[PDB]
Amino acid sequence: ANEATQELFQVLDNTAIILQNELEISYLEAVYETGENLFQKEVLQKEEKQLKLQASYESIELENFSNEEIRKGLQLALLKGMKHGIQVNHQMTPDSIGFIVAYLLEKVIQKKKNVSILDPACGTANLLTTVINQLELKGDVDVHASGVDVDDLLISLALVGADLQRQKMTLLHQDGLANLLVDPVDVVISDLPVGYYPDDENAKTFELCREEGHSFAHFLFIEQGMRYTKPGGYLFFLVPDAMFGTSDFAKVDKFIKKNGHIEGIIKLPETLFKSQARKSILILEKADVDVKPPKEVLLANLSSLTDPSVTAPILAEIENWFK
Ligand SMILES: C[S@@+](CC[C@H](N)C(=O)[O-])C[C@H]1O[C@@H](n2cnc3c(N)ncnc32)[C@H](O)[C@@H]1O
Ligand SMILES: [Cl-]
Repeated sequence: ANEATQELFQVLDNTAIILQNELEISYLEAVYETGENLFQKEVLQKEEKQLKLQASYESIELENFSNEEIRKGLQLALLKGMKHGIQVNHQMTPDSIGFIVAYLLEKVIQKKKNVSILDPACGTANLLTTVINQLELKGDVDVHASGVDVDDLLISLALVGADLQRQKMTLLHQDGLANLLVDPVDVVISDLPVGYYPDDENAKTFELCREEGHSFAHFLFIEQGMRYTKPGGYLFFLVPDAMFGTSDFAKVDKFIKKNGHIEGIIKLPETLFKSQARKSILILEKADVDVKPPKEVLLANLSSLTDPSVTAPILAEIENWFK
């Protein structure tokens, strides 16, 4: 599409701008509200224009749009809704990055016909649904995906996006660092929250707990993720590249080595971020009886997404890395 995704976004935008004004809610909260209307084929908040909304919703038939066209349409609305006032930790992962994650999963899953995935801090699930739609694109791989988020609005947006994209996935509204009723997955992916974890009692259940004060949410997510990965499975975390140079990272490094290994660290282009400090993709493998670390960790500086002088030698290496 784009043709189709713009059509959908125009319906979402116009109707959310109405609901934003009538209900006096944020554009982002209006995107959720308009999306349930569209999905369920009702104007859900009638006792609170109604003709105008209905006409806009009936102007499209969603069955005629692909999952990716529906996702890309929501992505435009989410992006609009997160332009100001949203903290970095609540920012959705754009597919400029998600496609890169989907590509990397493609290398590790190889000729598996079933892949299970967990994002334990999933937000809007844009990353997760970008990954799902890419892997299933060929018609051979069945993805079984689970996402967890603690936030009401973001998990609601994950849930309606799943509904609108016609996904069969599991989305949990809870603390992703508490116990998860999720079976161990082939792959963990997450764009990690960075800062303090406020639940100091739950933190105690983790080896990466800090003795004094709040623990780091970003460290505990690495440990939780490894906890819910199958032996020999992989983990892909988006993290600030500055994490690696802190003295505290030595502790996470030591932890990882007791449980697996680092496969690679791929720095992402600056222009993918607002002015967000530059993130990197941390690639981990969980230990097993027939898994060894690479001879050398892949360290790649993907300073451009578009210039092949930069991308070609990096992608050529990644093409063979996991074989
Ligand atoms: C950068 S956002 C993730 C963006 C997401 N990948 C997307 O596509 O929309 C990080 C997420 O971590 C979540 N989070 C923070 N603490 C959490 C916790 N204890 N359990 C589950 N989610 C948590 C936030 O609500 C936030 O959505
Ligand atoms: Cl479909």
